Amino acid sequence: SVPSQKTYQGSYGFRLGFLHSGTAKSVTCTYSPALNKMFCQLAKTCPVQLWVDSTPPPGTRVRAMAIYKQSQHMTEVVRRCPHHERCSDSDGLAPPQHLIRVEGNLRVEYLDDRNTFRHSVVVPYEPPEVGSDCTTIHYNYMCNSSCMGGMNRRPILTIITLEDSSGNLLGRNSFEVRVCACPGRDRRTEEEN
Amino acid sequence: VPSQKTYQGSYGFRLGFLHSGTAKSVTCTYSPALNKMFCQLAKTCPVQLWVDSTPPPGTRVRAMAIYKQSQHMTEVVRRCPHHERCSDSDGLAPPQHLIRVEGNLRVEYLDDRNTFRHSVVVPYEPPEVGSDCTTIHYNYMCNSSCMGGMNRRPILTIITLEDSSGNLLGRNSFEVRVCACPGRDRRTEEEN
Amino acid sequence: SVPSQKTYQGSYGFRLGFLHSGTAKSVTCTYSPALNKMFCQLAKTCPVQLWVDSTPPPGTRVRAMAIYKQSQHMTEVVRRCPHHERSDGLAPPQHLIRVEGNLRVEYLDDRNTFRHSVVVPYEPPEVGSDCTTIHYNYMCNSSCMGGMNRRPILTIITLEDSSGNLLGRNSFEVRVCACPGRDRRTEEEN
Amino acid sequence: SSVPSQKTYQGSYGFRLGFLHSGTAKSVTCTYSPALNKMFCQLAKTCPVQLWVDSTPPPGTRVRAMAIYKQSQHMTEVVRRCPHHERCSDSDGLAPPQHLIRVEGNLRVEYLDDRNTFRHSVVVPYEPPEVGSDCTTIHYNYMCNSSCMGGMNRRPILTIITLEDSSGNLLGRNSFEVRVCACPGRDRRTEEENL
Ligand SMILES: C#Cc1cccc(/N=C2/NC(=O)/C(=C/C(=O)O)S2)c1
Ligand SMILES: [Zn+2]
Ligand SMILES: [Zn+2]
Ligand SMILES: [Zn+2]
Ligand SMILES: [Zn+2]
Repeated sequence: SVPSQKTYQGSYGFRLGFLHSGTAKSVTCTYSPALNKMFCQLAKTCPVQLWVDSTPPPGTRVRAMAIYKQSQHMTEVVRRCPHHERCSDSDGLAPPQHLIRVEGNLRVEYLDDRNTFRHSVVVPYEPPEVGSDCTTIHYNYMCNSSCMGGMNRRPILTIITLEDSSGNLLGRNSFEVRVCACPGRDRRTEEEN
Repeated sequence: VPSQKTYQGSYGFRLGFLHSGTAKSVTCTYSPALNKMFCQLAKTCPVQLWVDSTPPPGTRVRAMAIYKQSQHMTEVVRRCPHHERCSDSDGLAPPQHLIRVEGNLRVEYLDDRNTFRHSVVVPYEPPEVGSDCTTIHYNYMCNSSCMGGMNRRPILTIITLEDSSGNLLGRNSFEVRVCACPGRDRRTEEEN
Repeated sequence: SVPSQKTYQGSYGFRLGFLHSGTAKSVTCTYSPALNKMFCQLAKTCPVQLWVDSTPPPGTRVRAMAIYKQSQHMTEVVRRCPHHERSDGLAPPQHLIRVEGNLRVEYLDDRNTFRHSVVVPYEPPEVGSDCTTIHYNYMCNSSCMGGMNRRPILTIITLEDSSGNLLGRNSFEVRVCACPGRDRRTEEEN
Repeated sequence: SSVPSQKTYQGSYGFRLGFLHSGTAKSVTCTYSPALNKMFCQLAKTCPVQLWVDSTPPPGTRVRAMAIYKQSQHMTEVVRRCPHHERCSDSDGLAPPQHLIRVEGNLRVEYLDDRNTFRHSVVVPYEPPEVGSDCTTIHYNYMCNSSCMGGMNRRPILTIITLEDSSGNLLGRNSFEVRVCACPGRDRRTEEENL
């Protein structure tokens, strides 16, 4: 029973935003609005903005989970390849198997689901900082889309769910992700289609 | 399904609403064209009671929500799990109840023993010196959009006037949308 | 305290136009350019034309509001008499000015001034036509005891953006009477 | 200074801008004054800008548009939409709501909030002229009026069109003044009668 990817703004008007970073040679993470697709480098900072019409209560949580986009691969759990799992890159909080990490958050929590065996990373919701109208989470993707014995060129979605302290669903959104050496070049190439 | 049929009855019982318009700042606004209240979560929703003649002593006013659509009508309207557990409690209303009355310490809440439907009842008070109607302040404690609650399904509120024994004196109804921007949503919905 | 009646064509060159109806016995509404005054019958169609040099943006709105013309009555809210206050399903019973034939009409009791107004979306002229026509109804006679009671009123037509920011304003005096043709002719002979 | 350069540069490919000879008739939604080097256009309406080159730039060449204030005392201020227009819904799903300059009819359009200057710009791939045609046309939309309180607020702006290679190296730059107004025909005629 593949986890739901259906968009749901729900009670708090929950949407995702991304920086308008462009496709310049130097860019480590870039979002294509035309493709609803993030292009990012391995282990590099991937800002995802949370936008709400109304402030969820304290103890609201934000979960990230990867699934395969293709229907024939969707029941397979998205995990790191053997090679990246054994690279000495653990930050002491993230399980070595987990594709998606959060950086800069000491309250981050990781789940190996007892029944689905799917991986996810959860942080407390904090309201926007002074200056901002959105909340930024810094994701790291710890395997390349190309990795043999991992994703192996199969496209993935990230599903961002907003939940209350009791685990009740408040909101859900999703975006395609490609983890690659040259996000700028790969975004430009994929858009020319 | 409880009756929604309009009935002015013996005392000429009608509902009135503030003529608030659709300015960005408006927290609650009524569309006469749609017979539909647009209001924000937990915010004051004035409903006016108009009578041609003063109902008898011990007259009561009940509010009850039903789903508007025929395929959802037998389902009891309640809060979503999330809002049921949230600290938005006045100490009087059951946590499950969508419709509260604010500013009335004589308010009474019912879980109907047989229908399991929720309702909130207040004593009828005649208009204040100067005024021609009685205002009740309703709060809707879930958004129309709430996942695992109304979940975008439209609802009606039914306002019934009853005597002290619970005999029907009068009934009216209006559609409700609980939303972030009532002004914008009323304007948008009227454009159709 | 009192809403502004100062004419303002503003950015879009906003002016009012009226049908050149004359003063024949049969006429239900007639405008005097010499007096800038509409003479109309109770509840009858009052065409008001909106003329613009440039098309205002989508979500532009048109508000109508009545005030008393005389300085000693200007702070009093214009409303219907008790009798007429006692059919259309949309307009509050107290409101003097209604719009007919528009399902998108919106009515306001101002929270702070207690002044009444009616607002419709601006629609551009049809291709070929030069103006937009709104059909107003006045729901009380100028003569009504316990209402306007023979006091003259102005209608103020404001053009506003979707946020309620003023784009344009015009005004015209209104007399609601049994015989607009006769009353216009009589008032002009002065 | 901080301010991005507005200096004209035809550079290696002989890069210059052209505009339609549209005139000042009542109906005209965008009109260019050669005497003033100034585009007069209506909000959200199609603004053709022609790219002329002496020699075809390589594939992966890009064309960026950016607005700056013309006056030296306002030049370090970022040109953006007013609060009012930023919140208006008419959005194409691609352009940030804050961006004054959009490109229409181009699904390969890319928008930049510069991480360090905070300046906005819109980029499209350079395509050579079609069989028959002698120049490349881009369709710009300006999403705020020159008059807008809490935006440009009657301050004149320049649009800077830069030609860059795939690596972001500058190939060419040109500029033109822009007025976004209700009546471009009338406003061009009025502004030209001054001299
Ligand atoms: C033609 C045209 C066009 C396109 C986009 C924006 C615009 N100005 C606007 N001004 C407003 O206040 C409205 C707000 C809203 O988008 O509803 S849109 C005009
Ligand atoms: Zn790997
Ligand atoms: Zn809820
Ligand atoms: Zn009257
Ligand atoms: Zn603006």
